[PDB]
Amino acid sequence: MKHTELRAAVLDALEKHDTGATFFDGRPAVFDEADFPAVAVYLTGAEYTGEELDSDTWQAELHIEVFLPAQVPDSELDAWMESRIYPVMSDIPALSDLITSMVASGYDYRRDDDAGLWSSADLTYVITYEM
Amino acid sequence: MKHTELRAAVLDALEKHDTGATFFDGRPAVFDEADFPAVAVYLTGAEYTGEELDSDTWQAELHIEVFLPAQVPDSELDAWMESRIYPVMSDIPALSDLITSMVASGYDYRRDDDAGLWSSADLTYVITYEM
Amino acid sequence: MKHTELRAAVLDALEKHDTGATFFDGRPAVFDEADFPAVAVYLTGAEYTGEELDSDTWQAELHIEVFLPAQVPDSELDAWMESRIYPVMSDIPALSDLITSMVASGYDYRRDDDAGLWSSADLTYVITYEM
Amino acid sequence: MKHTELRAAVLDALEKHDTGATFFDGRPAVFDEADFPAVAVYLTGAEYTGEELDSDTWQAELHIEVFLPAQVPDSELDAWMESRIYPVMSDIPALSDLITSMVASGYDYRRDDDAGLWSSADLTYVITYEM
Amino acid sequence: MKHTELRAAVLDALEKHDTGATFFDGRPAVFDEADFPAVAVYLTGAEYTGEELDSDTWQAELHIEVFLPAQVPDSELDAWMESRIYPVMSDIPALSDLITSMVASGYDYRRDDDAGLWSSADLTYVITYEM
Amino acid sequence: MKHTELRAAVLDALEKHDTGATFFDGRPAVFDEADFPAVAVYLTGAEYTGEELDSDTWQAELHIEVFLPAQVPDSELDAWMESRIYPVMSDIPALSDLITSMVASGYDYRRDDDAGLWSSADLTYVITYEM
Amino acid sequence: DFDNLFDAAIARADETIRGYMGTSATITSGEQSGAVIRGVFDDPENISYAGQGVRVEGSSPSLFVRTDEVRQLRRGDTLTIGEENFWVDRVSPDDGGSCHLWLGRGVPPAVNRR
Amino acid sequence: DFDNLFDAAIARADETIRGYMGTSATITSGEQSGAVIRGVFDDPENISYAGQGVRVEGSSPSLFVRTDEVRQLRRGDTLTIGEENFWVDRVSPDDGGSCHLWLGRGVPPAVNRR
Amino acid sequence: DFDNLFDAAIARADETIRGYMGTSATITSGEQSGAVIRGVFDDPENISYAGQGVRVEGSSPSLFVRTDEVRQLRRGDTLTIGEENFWVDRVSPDDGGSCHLWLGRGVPPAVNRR
Amino acid sequence: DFDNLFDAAIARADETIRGYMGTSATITSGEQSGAVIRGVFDDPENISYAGQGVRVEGSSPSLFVRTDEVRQLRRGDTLTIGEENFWVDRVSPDDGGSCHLWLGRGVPPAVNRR
Amino acid sequence: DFDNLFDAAIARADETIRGYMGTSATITSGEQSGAVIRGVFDDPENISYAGQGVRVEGSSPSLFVRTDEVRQLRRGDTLTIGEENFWVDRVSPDDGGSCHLWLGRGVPPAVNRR
Amino acid sequence: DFDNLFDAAIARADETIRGYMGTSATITSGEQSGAVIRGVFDDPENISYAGQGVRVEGSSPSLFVRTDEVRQLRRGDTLTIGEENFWVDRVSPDDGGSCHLWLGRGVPPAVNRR
Repeated sequence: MKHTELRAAVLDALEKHDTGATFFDGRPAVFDEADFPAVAVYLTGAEYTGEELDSDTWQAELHIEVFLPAQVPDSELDAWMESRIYPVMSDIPALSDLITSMVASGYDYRRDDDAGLWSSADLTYVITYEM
Repeated sequence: MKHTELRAAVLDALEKHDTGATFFDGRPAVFDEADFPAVAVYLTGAEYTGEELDSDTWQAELHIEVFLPAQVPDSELDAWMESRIYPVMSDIPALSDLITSMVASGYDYRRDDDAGLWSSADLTYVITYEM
Repeated sequence: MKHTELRAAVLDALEKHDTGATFFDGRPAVFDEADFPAVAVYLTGAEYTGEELDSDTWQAELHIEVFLPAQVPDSELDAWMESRIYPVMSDIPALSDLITSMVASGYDYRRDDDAGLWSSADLTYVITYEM
Repeated sequence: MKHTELRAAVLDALEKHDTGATFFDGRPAVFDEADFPAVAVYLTGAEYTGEELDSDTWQAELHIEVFLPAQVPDSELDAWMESRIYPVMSDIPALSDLITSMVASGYDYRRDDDAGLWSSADLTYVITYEM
Repeated sequence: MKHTELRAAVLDALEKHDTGATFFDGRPAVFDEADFPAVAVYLTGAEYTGEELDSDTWQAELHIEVFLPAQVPDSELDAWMESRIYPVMSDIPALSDLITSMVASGYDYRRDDDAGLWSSADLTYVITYEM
Repeated sequence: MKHTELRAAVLDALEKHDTGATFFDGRPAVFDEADFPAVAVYLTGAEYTGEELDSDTWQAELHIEVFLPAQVPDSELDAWMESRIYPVMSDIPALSDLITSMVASGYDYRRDDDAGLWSSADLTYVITYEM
Repeated sequence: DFDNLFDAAIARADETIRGYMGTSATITSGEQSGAVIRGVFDDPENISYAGQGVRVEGSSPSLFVRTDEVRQLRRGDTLTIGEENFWVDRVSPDDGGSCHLWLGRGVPPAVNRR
Repeated sequence: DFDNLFDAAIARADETIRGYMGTSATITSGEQSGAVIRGVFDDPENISYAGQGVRVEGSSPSLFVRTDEVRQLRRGDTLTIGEENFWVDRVSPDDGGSCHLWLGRGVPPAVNRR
Repeated sequence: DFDNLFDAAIARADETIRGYMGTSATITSGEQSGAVIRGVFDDPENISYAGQGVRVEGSSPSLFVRTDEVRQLRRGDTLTIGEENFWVDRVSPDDGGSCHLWLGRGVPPAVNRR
Repeated sequence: DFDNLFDAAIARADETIRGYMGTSATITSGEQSGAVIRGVFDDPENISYAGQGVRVEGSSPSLFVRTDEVRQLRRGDTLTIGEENFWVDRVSPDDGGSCHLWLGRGVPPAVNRR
Repeated sequence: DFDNLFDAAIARADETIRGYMGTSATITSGEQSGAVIRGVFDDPENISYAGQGVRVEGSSPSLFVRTDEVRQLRRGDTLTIGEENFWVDRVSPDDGGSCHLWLGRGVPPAVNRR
Repeated sequence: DFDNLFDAAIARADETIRGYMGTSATITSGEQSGAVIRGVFDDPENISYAGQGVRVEGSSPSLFVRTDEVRQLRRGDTLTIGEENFWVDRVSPDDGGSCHLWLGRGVPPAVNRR
């Protein structure tokens, strides 16, 4: 779908700033101890919310996650989310060209319990697109 | 009964395009290291949604699964689904004659986690028909 | 009591046409590889939705289960469940005598996950009857 | 108290009918393979629905259980329940005076899936009472 | 917090009548087969629903749990609760003044399925208090 | 986000109160029997409660966990809640300027079940803010 | 007869162990009907609690007898372990020289076949 | 005695271990009434937490009695172990020469048969 | 035959154990059509319950024949073991000198490929 | 003294092992008040994870002293081993000649009796 | 070289097992490009049902070669074992003298680096 | 030295296994600052999958060092394994003669305590 070029555009808009994180696109990930704290984005949903008899007007949700090793304090995750992701993605004209409406949905934390090999902060947005 | 009839119809509709994926029908499937990326089709639901005092007019859920090996990136999945799956059911006269109404419901992803043998993508559509 | 009478009547209504499967009545089943693909009928529910101050007018849910070998394709399952049982069960005068209202509920498929000992299909039918 | 006398009265109502089954009261039960198919009664719920200010009118639930040999077909359970308990539970003057109102709610089955040493047939009554 | 003194007052009130049980306060309990059938009181909930634009007006839930050895019959459980706690707590002046309103919620039972070294009966009440 | 700054501000406001328990910030914790009963604080939620087309008006939840040795009676937990945290936070200018509206939501207890290592008490607030 | 040079040995082992342990019993009704066969009976213990507690402590009678003598047994078959009476509820597939007979107590519950 | 050639040896062995192991106990009430049986008394420890911490730690005594003389021991009658009295709850099926006796503590709680 | 010093030994072990254990099996259908393969047959038991009681007790037979002759077999093919007929549902990859053959029973179920 | 011919031996074994590998423990408070015993201290480790993650690190020290002196100890009292001070939380039932002692650390948390 | 007096022994052990077991395979692509390395390839079974029946029966190839030549192996590069073709997908950490290599089949799925 | 008769043998065994097994790790930073110790290092492999595929395959280094040389080691300070550097994430309690040092890679993440 457009999700290919949508992911390409959003990752390009992310990488325009200073680097410092791997930008693995989509799902495969596979980190190991070489590509530490990084960002990965993917899509879910894709239902048939019609809401108008002119186009399908499908909708889905994007999940972008920041992964940091071990048990780093949550302040680092807060700062990284607020500096590297939140403002830069706030206004991307290309995405507005590809989709109709972009709206933030959620932003949560999680971390592994057995040996705690990772600690991720997830951000999910809601997207309305036509296909 | 139209389940086998509609399954054969959609199977031939997919087959009439380019090939490259196996076309398992029904349920048992069984892939092994010979029947990699492939497609299957089946039905779920089968309720008693009468909705009119003329006939039973049942409705159910058509599930179309596409299976890929292990950790292929999701972008390839999107490209394959759009190039092969989504447009073909845009307009099929066999679908029009066989059932009453057809409507999409969702498009989702999943993958094998333990040992990661497989990855699957599901097209779920709502089909209303009078058998 | 009616449940024994209802089960006897429905099993007789099954046995009127050509055979081809065992007609295990009741519930306990116990099959082994000697009474293979077969059909049983059992009951659940037994609520007290009165709906009128003249009699209890209880309601129940009859499950007609049918078992087939391991992982046989759903084609023969559809044929059996739409031709062997569904047409003949559409009109049974004895049950109509013994039943106040007879309304279909649903129909489902399932397969044995572990080792695939069987493949089963269930006709679930809601019944309103007075004892 | 109220529960004790209710259980005593229902046990008396069962015992005045033709016997043949143990009348274990209370929760502990404990059977072994000598007190086979047998009946027991107990009470749960005990909440504080009001329905007025003058009287507190607590409501509770009456579980009635009967145990039969393992994989005995449901016909025996149906005959037993609808011939020895449900007709008896139609009217008991002692329960009529002891409680405010009695109503019928449910009637279900269960059995020991593993091991398989018993089959349980249960009825669920709803009782409103004042203490 | 007034929870500690509330528990002290209610335990004094239930100690006003004859003893015959231990009077554990709060959670830790530790019963053992030397402090034979006992009773404990504790609180849960404690949320910030105001329902009056003048103060916090918190609401909590009070658990009174009485512990009996292993597999005692429920009839003596009912006799215990209907003689030792339920009547005695029906009206206490100190408890009436300490809180705003008191309403009964429920009364239930629990037991240890495996091993079976205890049998508990729980009285659950809703308390509206102001701090 | 401002979560780090707000958390630091509320942490300093709490630390203004008399010491005696450690004031770990965030969530990684890692205590060991050297820094026993103490407190930690962090944030959850961070949703997109707009409520008006003028500012983000985000909402989140503030978690405060106070940890006590093993199986201390809950009276001490109540004393710590009403002597260290809940009253002292009733009016702090820093949060008043940093956030718009704060509401208390929950106050509960939970201790380690196996081996009874600790006992945590949770205080959850709902906070509205901007970015 | 046995084309493995191991099946005869294991059959001899099975007959020896059956003669050296578990005594014999007899069959009541069934195709075999009056018949006395020597096996190895055991009664493992099993516990279930059903509801809150309904403990139904009981046994799982097994016989583990030679397969040839127990053909055409079906499931409605009964028998008696001397004074004690049983009824075969299940027959395990042969392991090569033996089969397990799983039995319940008392009269088998109905038939409920047709 | 019995056509076992193995259960007789089992009986001799378990009689020897009962003689060389465990203690004798006096039975109170029941059809046996005053009687003394030698058995191997043990008491594993088992705990339950109920809520988060409600530790109700206890023990589950067993005796490994022999059916030959512990026939019809029922459940209601109590059992004295040395200078302390327990009460029978479960009697396991015979392994061929003996079985397991399970004990509660104190007095059995009521009867509740009716 | 390979840079192993071990695979030759394990292959000799496999042929010896196939000569000492298991039986001959006559394949039916397939590209081999009628052919004789020596395999170590076993028939363990596996039971499912499905609903409340739907005990469907059966078997999970395996043959476990040498790898070299198992090629070009697929799944729709069947086979006969003396008097009884089977059909291969699975074939394991070679572990070094052989591979297991997991069998169904009777006629293979349909095709259902397109 | 012991009607077992085995209790004496196991008591001898426990005494010998406590002598040859145990250590002195100084009980404090309680009816025994200041007294010295010999026990086999161990400190197995355990970890709990509260919430999304909380690495609360601790251990479950045990002593396993003989029951004869451990009698009348209850739970409120504390214990001092060498330079380390503990407090008894639970006493396992006698195995015949001894029992485990479970220890907390520092001061027992209140009493919370009535 | 090895500052343990034992790592030399473990290196001798690993070279001995690799010489007396397993096979040699030629690395394909990658920075090593054309080279030959000897390991001990094994391959157990793995089954996944996905849906009701979607069984995808496959294999889990592992190699377990020494650590010296496995360096700068990365992940995307392939590997041919004898006549078959595979590709590395995971490398275990060094156990002292070696590490396990997990091999997928066919072509690695894309790269998806950025 | 200590009233054990057994911990002396334990300490001698620990010293011998340190000498014959493991490497010399030098510490940096912390109150110990620079110091050299002998310990047996191991690094088991652990993998987490989190979401759809988030394989974060890593290692769990342990050192098993004597407590006497690592008294008041704290947690914030780092450690170096020869050419490689780590940081102590946790320390196990002593089992009688030593404990286990569990290590993380890279730099410790902040402090986050006030």
